[PDB]
Amino acid sequence: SLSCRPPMVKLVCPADNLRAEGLECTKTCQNYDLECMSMGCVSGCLCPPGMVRHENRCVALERCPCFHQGKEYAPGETVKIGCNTCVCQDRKWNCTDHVCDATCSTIGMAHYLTFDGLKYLFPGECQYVLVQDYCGSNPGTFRILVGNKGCSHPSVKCKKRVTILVEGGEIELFDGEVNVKRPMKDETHFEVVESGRYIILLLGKALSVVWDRHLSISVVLKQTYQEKVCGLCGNFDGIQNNDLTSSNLQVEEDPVDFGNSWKVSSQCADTRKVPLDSSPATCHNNIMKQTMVDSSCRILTSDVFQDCNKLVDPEPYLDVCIYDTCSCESIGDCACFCDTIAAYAHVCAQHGKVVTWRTATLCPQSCEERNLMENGYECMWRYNSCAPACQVTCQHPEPLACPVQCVEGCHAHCPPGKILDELLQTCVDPEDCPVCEVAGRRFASGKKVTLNPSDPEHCQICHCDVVNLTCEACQEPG
Amino acid sequence: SSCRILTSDVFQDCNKLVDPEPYLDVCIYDTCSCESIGDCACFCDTIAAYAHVCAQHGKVVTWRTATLCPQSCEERNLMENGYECMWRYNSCAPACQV
Amino acid sequence: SSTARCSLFGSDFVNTFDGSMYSFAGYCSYLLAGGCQKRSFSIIGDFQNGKRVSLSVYLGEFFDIHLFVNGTVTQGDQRVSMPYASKGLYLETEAGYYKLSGEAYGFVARIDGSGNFQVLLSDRYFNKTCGLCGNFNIFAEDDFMTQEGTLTSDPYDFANSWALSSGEQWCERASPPSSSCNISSGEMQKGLWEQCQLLKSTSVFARCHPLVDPEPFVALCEKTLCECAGGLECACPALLEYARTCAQEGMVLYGWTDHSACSPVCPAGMEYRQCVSPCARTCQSLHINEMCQERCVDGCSCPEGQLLDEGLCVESTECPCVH
Amino acid sequence: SGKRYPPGTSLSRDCNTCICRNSQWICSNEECPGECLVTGQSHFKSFDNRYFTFSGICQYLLARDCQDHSFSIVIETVQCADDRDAVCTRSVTVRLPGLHNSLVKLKHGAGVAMDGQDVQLPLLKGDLRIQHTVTASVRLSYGEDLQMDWDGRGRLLVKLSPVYAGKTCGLCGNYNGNQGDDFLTPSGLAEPRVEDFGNAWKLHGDCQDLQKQHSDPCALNPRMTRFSEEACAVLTSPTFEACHRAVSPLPYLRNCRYDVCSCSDGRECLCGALASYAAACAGRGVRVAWREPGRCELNCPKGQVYLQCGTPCNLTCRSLSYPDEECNEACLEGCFCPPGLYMDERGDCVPKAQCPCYYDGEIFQPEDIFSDHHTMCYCEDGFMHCTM
Ligand SMILES: *[C@@H]1O[C@H](CO)[C@@H](O)[C@H](O)[C@H]1NC(C)=O
Ligand SMILES: *[C@@H]1O[C@H](CO)[C@@H](O)[C@H](O)[C@H]1NC(C)=O
Ligand SMILES: *[C@@H]1O[C@H](CO)[C@@H](O)[C@H](O)[C@H]1NC(C)=O
Ligand SMILES: *[C@@H]1O[C@H](CO)[C@@H](O)[C@H](O)[C@H]1NC(C)=O
Ligand SMILES: *[C@@H]1O[C@H](CO)[C@@H](O)[C@H](O)[C@H]1NC(C)=O
Ligand SMILES: *[C@@H]1O[C@H](CO)[C@@H](O)[C@H](O)[C@H]1NC(C)=O
Ligand SMILES: [Ca+2]
Ligand SMILES: [Ca+2]
Ligand SMILES: [Ca+2]
Ligand SMILES: [Ca+2]
Ligand SMILES: [Ca+2]
Repeated sequence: SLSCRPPMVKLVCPADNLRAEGLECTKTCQNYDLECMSMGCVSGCLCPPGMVRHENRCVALERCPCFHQGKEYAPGETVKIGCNTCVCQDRKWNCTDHVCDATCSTIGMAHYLTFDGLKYLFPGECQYVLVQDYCGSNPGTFRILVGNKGCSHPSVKCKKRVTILVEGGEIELFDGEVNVKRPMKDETHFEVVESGRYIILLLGKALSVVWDRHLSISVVLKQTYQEKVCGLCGNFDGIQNNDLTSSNLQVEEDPVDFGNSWKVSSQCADTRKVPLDSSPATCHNNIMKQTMVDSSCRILTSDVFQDCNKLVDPEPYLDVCIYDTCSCESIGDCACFCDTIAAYAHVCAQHGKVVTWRTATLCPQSCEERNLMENGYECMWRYNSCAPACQVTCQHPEPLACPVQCVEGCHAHCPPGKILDELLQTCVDPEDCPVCEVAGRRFASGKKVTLNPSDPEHCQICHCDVVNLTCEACQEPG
Repeated sequence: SSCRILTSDVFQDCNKLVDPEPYLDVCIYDTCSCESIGDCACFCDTIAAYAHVCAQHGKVVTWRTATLCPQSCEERNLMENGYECMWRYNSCAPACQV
Repeated sequence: SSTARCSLFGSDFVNTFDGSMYSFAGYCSYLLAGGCQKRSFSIIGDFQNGKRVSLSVYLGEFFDIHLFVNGTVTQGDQRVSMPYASKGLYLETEAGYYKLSGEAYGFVARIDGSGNFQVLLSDRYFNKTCGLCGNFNIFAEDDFMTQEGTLTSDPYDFANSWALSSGEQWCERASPPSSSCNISSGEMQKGLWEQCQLLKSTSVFARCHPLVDPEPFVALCEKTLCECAGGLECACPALLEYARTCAQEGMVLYGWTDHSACSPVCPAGMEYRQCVSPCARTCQSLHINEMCQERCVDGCSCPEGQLLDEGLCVESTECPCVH
Repeated sequence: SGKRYPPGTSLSRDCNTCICRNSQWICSNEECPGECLVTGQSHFKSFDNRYFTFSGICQYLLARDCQDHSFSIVIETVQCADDRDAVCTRSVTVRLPGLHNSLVKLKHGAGVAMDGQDVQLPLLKGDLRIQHTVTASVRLSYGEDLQMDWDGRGRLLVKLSPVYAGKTCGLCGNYNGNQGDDFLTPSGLAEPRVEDFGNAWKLHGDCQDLQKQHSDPCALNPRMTRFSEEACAVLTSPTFEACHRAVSPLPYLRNCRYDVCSCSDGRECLCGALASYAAACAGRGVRVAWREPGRCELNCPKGQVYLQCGTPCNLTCRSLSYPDEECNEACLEGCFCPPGLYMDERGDCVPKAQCPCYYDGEIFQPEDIFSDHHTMCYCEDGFMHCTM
């Protein structure tokens, strides 16, 4: 025997009531809203009706925590998931309803991550519609495309070509640089930020693009659309299983037949339904090599990623690591491996988890060739783990709408009172910028735009090429 | 093809002195066998073994770029909170020093 | 110490890393040792019907060797020759007895001519490897922690938790053998009690007692002296283990087989020495020294001269050449 | 699906129909029933067609009506083999506050127990019907908005009609279409780590919550690594060519290799996972013929015969007693016997000559003349011929 503790009472099965929900139905905080089984009570001791058990302590009140990530949270404690806060107002967190900015991706050579979140496989070779707006019953503002060449089997080959069509423009990029073929009308929203590895690329109030100079395509949209698009990335509705709505307006099941609907040239090659197997071409019947790639792809589950393993499931980004490098014959450039983890590291950073996983025996990424032109070696450049992408320059002095928090890559750092210019690879004082301030108001560094098209009478134009304190005359219509 | 860096425009001085046909046959022998995945060191090491021999005959070479066997040196200028950055990867510096 | 030792000596008997014996007449494969949180390897032992056949080392996922008394070692299903050294696993023969070394992976296995599996294992897996040779801890009573993790009182169902099956054969719960000794008692317990007893009486064994205790060793023999008919040699298996167990502890014994009337089997030309060097100076050998500072190991070896050449002892004069 | 159709055609998904007009399939958006599923060791499926895994050992909730309380289901999980990564289902509990607030319990056989009392099948109470399906699997049916399936060796199913749209809460999710929110703990927030979701629906505090859900238990049993490859490599082999264009096979492959390595006997674990795929291929329309003497053909007794697609309406002898009742059943798979033979209670099947009657429950022999003072009744060949 044992006379149980004061705050709780010994209970006894009655001989009449089958509903002896006693010791077997031991209400804790987890099981309270839940419903419990019971045949009959036992010779145990049990908290009162308006009180429960809590890690060997019969906590008095209904104030016990509101578990997330298997961790305690007192009532009123808050968390940040995505762009939203959320507080357990009682026993149940009630979260806000500000929908966050979704994000496509092209992880490796042949995979695609939709907005709602859906990894799928599509080795293509033709040109394909990554995403657009001209979908059914809408105007058709922007028509981002993607085009691959020799990329059905991932390898050191597969240089991408990206042609994006907005505001009647044609700007496209491949082989490291961007190229304008047709400038768009509203040059005002246009913006390009070559910060670090990336080419961040705004196009409006509700659009943005990113490019790691090698393969990754990560277009970023805002709250504005909410089911106004279609293409490979799907519809951007929150519903995740309707991201296989082909151009002929139905859901498929085999994504290799999905993307074949979205190709541009309707007479080029539709890709071939591969026999599914966990080993690609090289790893097929080469079990040895598979385990050296398997292990080396377990960096995605390593001690340094343990923070991000909790938030972002690595099981998607893992299966790509094993798929590419089997196919890819990495010889001199191990980039068909090194690029897949950075595609995981960046997503870890967007959730606020910086990581430094890159060492000298493993995908080094020097930055020393830039501190070379100058005979003096000031070396202000550095491979900073994850630095901000939207900083201030002689070319872009103002603070820009910043869709990406930070980014890996080589970044400048010199003492303050010196601001960067890209043409002269070194940083420099503010006054050496070709900055423009005409008739007082603060604006950009002399953008090449014709202001005030609205009002003829008020047509008081003031351009500025580099520094000039000039104002042109408007040509009258009469 | 990728082993023909041993016959490239930058090695043209050393191609005259040191026959690359030996060091070539190794480049093709190893990396066939070697399943380079994360570390492309079973390729990057064979050319340095040719570059060093080119240097011993007085022919420095800078063949190492960012898309090709980078060899950063930046982790060392890290312990100090101040970033003096006095360390550098360069061509071929005196093997001996004080 | 910095090492460990398991042994499956004689018929169905076991010796864990911590002085805990029992008997087990298995029926299929069973896990000897290996990690429990994560396995870089796994030593495995196959039993045909109670009696043992094979040692096996599966090195994660991709590589497999299946050595045995048959000696016809194989890699997967293709029978290979011997010796063999792939994947950091030298598969050698030492002192006329077969060896499997994994020093990178921290283990050394071997077998003798009769068939007595042995497993030497580093101190790196202290409180790790949980299996049929038990954990490498200090204690010896708690080293039955099942594949669930459950301290059990039975040394039998434990070994059945650590079973592992194939597509070639799925295996079941083996049964303990029904002992026929229970009726055929007769004189066999009165005359043959001495060979188990001489572990305690004879002076050559009368000095490991501050290091070990023969009380289990004498306990496990008395149940196996009863099935074999007409032989004192039935005691020397349980006795032969006690020699090595004291040797591993840092205190060796000498010449005990001189009067014991049982010597372990070896091929022609050699008989059981004690503490022979592993680096047996053979015929087609390079005369180099003071690299083999390895510890001293038991096993049969050639006479004073009579150098080795291809699994036999041959006189030094008749050393051949090769081309 | 990589093939052409002329205009004006109308193909039909399981959910609804779609028609081709000007290279644009038009489609309806009317809801269609969901299916939570438990099978294998620990492999779940949400109503929103999510897949995941949670190898917890306690009494977990599975589904519940959450704006009103028309029902509530509770699974009970246990370790089920030597490994730690093998947690099969033992028993599920069902609860109906609309009828006595009773408590049904499906047990590890094909048995059932209402309030502790074992019960013979069928069990026509007012609303809920419980009857065998192939005489090897129970099928609860409460109302017309609820079904179930056998929890003997752990292949629990459900069928919820769209009247429960978005108004349930449990491991199986909201039943709202959205595949993402389904990791929403009872405290009202979407969790990313599954190890937090499943342990958030446990019923007993003493149960240990786990910390890591392992994905490759074949490491702890390296012997099965080979066999798990060639075995479920038939899942992608063109034997199942017909329903790669019906449902994604990649998880039904992923859930094999976790079972064949983990469970005590990989023979049936294999051949209870392949059928998990065929059963969903058939739920959309595609039947497959994947049985062989090697690939686990079941052994129908000598009275019965194997059959692929058949009619469980004209099989049981109870059918001739109640022929008027509707049998709006599908073309199922199992052990039947030829049409001249109908099923007897004792495992053999028999012609309709000695097929008894089940009048008022009472099992009358093939010739039993039978009468009170005022009625007059007899059993001829299965049917009960009453007069007055
Ligand atoms: C959450 O609930 C609290 C308490 O009812 C309320 O004050 C608050 O406005 C709610 N917030 C959201 C985002 O719904
Ligand atoms: C570089 O990274 C370090 C370490 O995260 C940080 O302390 C520092 O502010 C960064 N500097 C720049 C210029 O981004
Ligand atoms: C500024 O613009 C005027 C035109 O009004 C032009 O003549 C002058 O060269 C420009 N100056 C600079 C520095 O660009
Ligand atoms: C590279 O090193 C060489 C040899 O020490 C030296 O002459 C040269 O100035 C260095 N160049 C740079 C860019 O550091
Ligand atoms: C044993 O070895 C012999 C000779 O190589 C071989 O014929 C036989 O099949 C082997 N048996 C086993 C058990 O492997
Ligand atoms: C051995 O491991 C167990 C389980 O992790 C732990 O509880 C115990 O403290 C460890 N003991 C030693 C001696 O390290
Ligand atoms: Ca969608
Ligand atoms: Ca922040
Ligand atoms: Ca010189
Ligand atoms: Ca022990
Ligand atoms: Ca849902």
